[PDB]
Amino acid sequence: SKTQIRICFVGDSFVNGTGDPECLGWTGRVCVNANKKGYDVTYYNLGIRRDTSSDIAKRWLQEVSLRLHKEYNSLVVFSFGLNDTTLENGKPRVSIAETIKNTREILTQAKKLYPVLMISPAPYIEQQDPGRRRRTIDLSQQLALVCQDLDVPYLDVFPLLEKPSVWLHEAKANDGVHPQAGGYTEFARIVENWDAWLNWF
Amino acid sequence: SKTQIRICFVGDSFVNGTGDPECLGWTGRVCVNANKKGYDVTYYNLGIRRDTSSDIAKRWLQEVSLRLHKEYNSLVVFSFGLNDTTLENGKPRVSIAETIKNTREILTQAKKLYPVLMISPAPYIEQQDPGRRRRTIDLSQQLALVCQDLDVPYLDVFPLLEKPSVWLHEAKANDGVHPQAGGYTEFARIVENWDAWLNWF
Repeated sequence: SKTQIRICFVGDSFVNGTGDPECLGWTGRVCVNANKKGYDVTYYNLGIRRDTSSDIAKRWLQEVSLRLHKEYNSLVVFSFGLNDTTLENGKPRVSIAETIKNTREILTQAKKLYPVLMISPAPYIEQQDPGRRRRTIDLSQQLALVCQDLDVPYLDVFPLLEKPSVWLHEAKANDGVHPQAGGYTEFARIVENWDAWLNWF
Repeated sequence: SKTQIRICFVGDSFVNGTGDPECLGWTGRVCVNANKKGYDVTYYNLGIRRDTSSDIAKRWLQEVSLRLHKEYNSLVVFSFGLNDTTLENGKPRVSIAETIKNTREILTQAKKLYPVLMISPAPYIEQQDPGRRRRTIDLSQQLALVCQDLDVPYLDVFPLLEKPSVWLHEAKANDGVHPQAGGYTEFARIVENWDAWLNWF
């Protein structure tokens, strides 16, 4: 009889798995993997398309609180930042200073209640914004630092999903942004080889 | 280039797909099907283990409102009632009169904002409560009546998931309650042949 684990994945469209025709994304595939290691996983996907760190800051505690409880093994995984970096009227939807402040507030709170992990944003080539890559690398480095200071494991998937990874090829043959089964499978395989993920399961 | 549809599935552990080792449940499988009909489906699973109609009444609008919007094609699907019927200290967690009042309040509100469908509870054999089947049939008939009066399509899956359906066999070889891939596949196939589902897609 298997050990029950409940996991909430909180984030944006990459956490939701938008673009995957198999409707799993990376979050679904890593839960399937955990099930093959003899766990009985309750999978709660709390990704919402277009969410920034400010949107997640506002909703995450009320949604996660209804799903996870101290009487069962629980884990919360956060992944966001791509939408913070988006320029609207030439200005980022959330400034890097605000993103960092949100991330600290979210993680400080989560750390007190639940086991927590965080994953970096993934590659996205936006033709009208070539500066997006650099701003995303800058953000991810800052997120890594916040996580370091709070002893929350942080997985940088960004470099492993650039070429020759199939991620961007799939995204561009779909809607420009979201990859399909191949890309989400590569993302999952990275997560599965992460020491913090392994050393928790 | 495919038509985008966003769907929220709101309910309990059967909506979450608890027990499915493929991490899709029935909700995932019907979204996969809709994708093969040429839609691009954004799948939001808002099932929570143990939820009653009273729990859903309290949370659904705030969660769904963040996910669905009048500017995209949207659908909300509700399925609940199994946990209402559960006896605790010899009394149902929610009385049938309260369940009906909750269902009316939920659907009256949803009907104003979104396309809405509702699905009945599924079979569950509980050894210390043989009266559960009859109370669940009584409830489902009342839910059907509420839906009739509000012009919300209601799918009774209950009889088609009793024997010789594999649903209960799988549940009993798992944790007593939740079936596995075979059972959730049978549930999905019922939903896929439902006129309201077909005539909406």
